[PDB]
Amino acid sequence: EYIENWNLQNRRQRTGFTFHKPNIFPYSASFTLNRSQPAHDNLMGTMWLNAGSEIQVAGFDYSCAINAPANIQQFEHIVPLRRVLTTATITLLPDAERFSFPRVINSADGATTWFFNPVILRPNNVEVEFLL
Amino acid sequence: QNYGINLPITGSMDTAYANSTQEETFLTSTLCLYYPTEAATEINDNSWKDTLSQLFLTKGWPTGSVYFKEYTNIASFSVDPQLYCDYNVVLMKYDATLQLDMSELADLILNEWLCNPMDITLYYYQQTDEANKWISMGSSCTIKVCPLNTQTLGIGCLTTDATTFEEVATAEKLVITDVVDGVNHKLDVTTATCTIRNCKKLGPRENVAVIQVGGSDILDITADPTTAPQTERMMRINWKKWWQVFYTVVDYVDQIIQVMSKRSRSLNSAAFYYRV
Amino acid sequence: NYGINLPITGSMDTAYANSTQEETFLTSTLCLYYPTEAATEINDNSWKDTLSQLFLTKGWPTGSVYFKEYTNIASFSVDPQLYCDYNVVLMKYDATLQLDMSELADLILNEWLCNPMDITLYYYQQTDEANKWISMGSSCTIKVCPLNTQTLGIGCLTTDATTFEEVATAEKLVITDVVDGVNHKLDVTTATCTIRNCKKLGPRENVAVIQVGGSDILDITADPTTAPQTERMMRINWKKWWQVFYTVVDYVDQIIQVMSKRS
Amino acid sequence: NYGINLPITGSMDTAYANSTQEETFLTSTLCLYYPTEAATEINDNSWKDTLSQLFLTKGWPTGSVYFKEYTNIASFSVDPQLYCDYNVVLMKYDATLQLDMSELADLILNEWLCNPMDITLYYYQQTDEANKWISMGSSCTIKVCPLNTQTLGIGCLTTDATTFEEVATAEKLVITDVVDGVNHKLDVTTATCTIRNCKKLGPRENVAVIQVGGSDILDITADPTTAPQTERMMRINWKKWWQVFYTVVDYVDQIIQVMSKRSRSLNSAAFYYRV
Amino acid sequence: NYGINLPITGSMDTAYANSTQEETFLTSTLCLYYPTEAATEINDNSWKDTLSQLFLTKGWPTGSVYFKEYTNIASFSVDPQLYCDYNVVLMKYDATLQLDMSELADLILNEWLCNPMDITLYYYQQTDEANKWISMGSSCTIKVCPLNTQTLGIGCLTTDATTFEEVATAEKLVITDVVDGVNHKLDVTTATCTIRNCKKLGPRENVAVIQVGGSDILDITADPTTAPQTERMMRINWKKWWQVFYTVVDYVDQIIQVMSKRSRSLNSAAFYYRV
Ligand SMILES: *[C@@]1(O)O[C@H](CO)[C@@H](O)[C@H](O)[C@H]1NC(C)=O
Ligand SMILES: CC(=O)N[C@@H]1[C@@H](O)[C@H](O)[C@@H](CO)O[C@H]1O
Ligand SMILES: CC(=O)N[C@@H]1[C@@H](O)[C@H](O)[C@@H](CO)O[C@H]1O
Ligand SMILES: CC(=O)N[C@@H]1[C@@H](O)[C@H](O)[C@@H](CO)O[C@H]1O
Ligand SMILES: [Ca+2]
Ligand SMILES: [Ca+2]
Ligand SMILES: [Ca+2]
Ligand SMILES: [Ca+2]
Ligand SMILES: [Ca+2]
Ligand SMILES: [Ca+2]
Ligand SMILES: [Ca+2]
Ligand SMILES: [Ca+2]
Repeated sequence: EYIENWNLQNRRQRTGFTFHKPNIFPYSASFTLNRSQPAHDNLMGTMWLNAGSEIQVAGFDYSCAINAPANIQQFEHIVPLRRVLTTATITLLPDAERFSFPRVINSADGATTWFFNPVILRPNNVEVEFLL
Repeated sequence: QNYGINLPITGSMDTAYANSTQEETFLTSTLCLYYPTEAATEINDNSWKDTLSQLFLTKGWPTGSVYFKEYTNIASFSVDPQLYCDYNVVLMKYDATLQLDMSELADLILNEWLCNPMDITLYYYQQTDEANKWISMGSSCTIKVCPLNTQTLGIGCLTTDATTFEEVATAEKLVITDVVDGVNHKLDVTTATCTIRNCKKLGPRENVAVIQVGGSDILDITADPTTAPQTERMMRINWKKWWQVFYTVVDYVDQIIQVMSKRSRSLNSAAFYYRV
Repeated sequence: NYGINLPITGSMDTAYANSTQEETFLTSTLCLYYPTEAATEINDNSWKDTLSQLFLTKGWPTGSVYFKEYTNIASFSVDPQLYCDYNVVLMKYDATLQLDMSELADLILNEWLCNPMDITLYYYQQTDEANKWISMGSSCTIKVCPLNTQTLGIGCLTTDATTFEEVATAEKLVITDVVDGVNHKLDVTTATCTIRNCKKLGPRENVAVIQVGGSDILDITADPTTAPQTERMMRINWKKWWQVFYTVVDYVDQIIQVMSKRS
Repeated sequence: NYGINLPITGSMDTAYANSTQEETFLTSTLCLYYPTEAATEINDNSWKDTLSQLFLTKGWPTGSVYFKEYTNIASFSVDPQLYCDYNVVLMKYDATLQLDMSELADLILNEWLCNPMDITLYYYQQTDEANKWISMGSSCTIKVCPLNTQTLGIGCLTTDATTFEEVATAEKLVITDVVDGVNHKLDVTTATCTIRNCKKLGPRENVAVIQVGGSDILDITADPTTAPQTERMMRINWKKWWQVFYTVVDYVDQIIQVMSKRSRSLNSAAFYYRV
Repeated sequence: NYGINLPITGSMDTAYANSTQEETFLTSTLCLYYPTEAATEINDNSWKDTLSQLFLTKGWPTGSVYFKEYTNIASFSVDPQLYCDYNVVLMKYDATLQLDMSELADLILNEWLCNPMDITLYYYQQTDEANKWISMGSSCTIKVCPLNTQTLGIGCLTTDATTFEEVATAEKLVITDVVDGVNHKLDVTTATCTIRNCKKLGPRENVAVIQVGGSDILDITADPTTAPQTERMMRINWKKWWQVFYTVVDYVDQIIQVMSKRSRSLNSAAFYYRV
């Protein structure tokens, strides 16, 4: 496989390598707070883990959309790749099992810590898009 | 540095913690202890403020950093409570008679109220949602509420006769009035000694705690019947001597300061979010 | 309905239905209860008129809100007949009636399957932990003696009614817990009382209790271990009774929310 | 906010709005101040009833416009209190109260951060141009004693109070400017006066000042090089007050384009405490 | 290997043992504590004989359950000595003895380790949060005089005893919290009192408290930010005291399910302050 793609690519013809669970995502584990205060008791934003070939994103809202318009809070998470993939087979499941238990998380600059005690609803109105 | 705008904050979940910084808070900030005026009567001293301030030096606070004030009772403290310094904690006795009035003071100082003036003579009044209350304080408040209809006629009241009005308060130093939300009302505040004020609550206050000295532990800080939470900064301790009450506060400064925080309004970053 | 047989599967990721709270208002009733002195301080004649105009703002129709009263906790508890769709009560806190407010809320908030008792002819034991004896009437004086295997009294005489061991003297409502397994001879005042053999089930969801006054005093269980506070054992503080009714009219969407229908 | 220290980036090709002015009128308040010598000439017990319907035809709803009243510039300077979201002030000019109009307009139109002063016990100084000693009360005479390096006095025996020199006399609002960097000693009559060590901030946004009659003469900046005329300083020539109140209600929108309601202070005070 | 602290490794697949709650009723003992006004209301002598038949139904033998009595909370708290395996004393609520009930449950529900004190020779200080000063006797009157780093009093003279601060007078049990880290001087009237310092190790497992009537007040932790309610705190409401006794005989499995054996009673705790 590798000596055939060595020769096709040396003449400028189209090549291709077939992978099983390719390491396309660099390791990243962080968060984003769209609403915060120094008490850290009314928050909103997303958390994610990108590692290997797996994305687990989870959005939270402490008020549970009590003052949102039509009681709906919108979330979004955009992951750019490094190389263009072709003909992928992707499994999508409606729960982030890693962001489901109570934990304490440091602040953005490492100053203080804040507490996150989740209960989990189902995701409403899911849309996954594949851009080029 | 971009005072008005809201901007999101990102940050990694793998970052080393900072130092302890509980010490440096004691070097800079202030502290106010409040007590009823009969506490100093049992103490029988004119140097016990000097005596306590020697004991706060052990826990890191400097000499001129801790301030002491007085009040007579919670009925006369509540005609004008204003909290000045950075951190403070108030001390109140338990009265079985003053059930609601302990809950009024713990409503007024533990939350944060955005307030607009009112004019009883000129307009007709209503409450918009669940966060709208009518806070009224003064020497002697007496409030009578005449609800109107969609044609501005009285419901149970005559809009000319003030006797057919409907009373919610009698000669109180402070009132927080909850009426039904969405109905125009007609009002009878005795404005010579009282001052009604259209208020609206934001998020609560972070720098004051309340120590309920003695009794049971009941305080309805909220407005509904269906819940009544007991937050972090309201607490209770038993008593026989007011010396032992004061020794417990001086010993456990580091826990009481930990339960409260700095007032988020007081910072620079709230410059157009209502407090520079 | 409810079914212990006949399993119901259902699924997930089905769409949430629309808010049916408004249709719940149009096809239901609501019945408030107040002690008699609450109507005394108000001293209006048409105060039932001026409240029904205010329930109409929140969506309740003009034929669904009913007002009933009682004298005190001692007189309401002779036979509480609660039969509206939704019910809430307003109990004024008395310090010495601390044991009677727990006995009423035990009777109101939970279901009870009851059975008669013949004091003259039979001997009665309690089988279950959830087996209790409820006696109502005008003046209940209950005297209990335990029993050995040989049908002989333990600390009493089965002939002499003076040597018995009483648990109640002249009370309108008594809930009696006795150790389980032992038979008993009873001696009650049957002329002004009616003791029965009731059995506890799950809670009643069409009733709710708003305590009006001092602190939480509610052990509606029988063991000393647990004393829970559920969704609808709530409490306020008062200075004027006319202010208390404004809070109930305003926050109907939270009081109706923590309770269910008869079905 | 927790995150002011980030940059914001916007394009120079985006689209405008539909002009959000009617949303400003419906969800805001307005408090116009006036001296008590208006209401004698006004001669009505329903002119608050009258004018509040004339604000309806501009877009303001009923329960939004409030009217409040003082008696002169002297008795308003004791405690200026701003209550609602918008505040326009009507004041009348004379020749004698010349400094006292610039004193009042400085405190109102600018934000201040005031600490208190224990003048009996300690010796105080001013650290740059931007702090002043703002004292207010019923009546207080202030006398100052500059000191040298060695705590000795210059031109003033530090024990005698009659050797001190005078800077105020029975004034309701005093803003003192002394030499920045010299330790002093004070003689405020503290029984009727509260002096405060206080620092200037950015200008207060929402409040506007309209003077009635007389020329445009106001010094807000402490230095004599600069005497600026900001966008919230106006003047109107008067003969009757009914022309004045009609002029304000007819040109509400020109005044709203200037004041910017984002700066409410949640309190009713005119300064900040040691916050 | 009596004093060595070796770890243990156990699996997560071991099958459970049998029920065991009917063997504990055979071997162990039980003690009841009631105020002496109980037997006044009972009007019986054979009620000790009566109830011992009722414990036999639930599984206890005839010689296991012991009955002890006291007069009031004040006189029981002079020296509470609790000897049997499982101890259950129910106290009566008093609105005025609110601190004295919670000082009793601080002793009983926890376990203290105590060192003696000599007031005449030495000056005392408390090292951390666990050090409290437990004094009990016929009449205890404790006076404190804090000292600086030079052995001089702060607000007190070390020669005059009237200037001393006062924390209690004429009680049967006093638990005293002072500022941790300051040398003090004491004035306990040790003719009828006996003070010794103690530090809290952990909870005393084999004893429960059943409050009889009244609201929920109890504060173990002499700490304002913490007032925990453990599982061995119970409250019931009373009208008669037969119904109290049928309740505790009925639910003996639930009283004993929430309290274990005393960890210091075992032969395991050999050199870890046994019993
Ligand atoms: C603190 O001294 O040390 C930390 C690492 O040991 C360091 O991150 C931080 O800068 C220091 N903070 C201060 C100023 O005390
Ligand atoms: C009033 C309301 O909430 N709107 C819903 C709407 O969302 C829904 O699509 C429609 C059909 O079910 O029924 C309406 O009642
Ligand atoms: C002149 C103008 O801008 N018109 C648009 C109007 O057509 C649009 O429907 C409205 C929606 O908010 O916004 C306005 O800005
Ligand atoms: C529950 C079970 O089957 N286990 C047995 C039990 O039946 C038996 O009574 C007991 C005697 O000690 O020994 C257990 O292992
Ligand atoms: Ca009426
Ligand atoms: Ca309301
Ligand atoms: Ca007997
Ligand atoms: Ca039973
Ligand atoms: Ca001179
Ligand atoms: Ca200067
Ligand atoms: Ca002294
Ligand atoms: Ca201590």
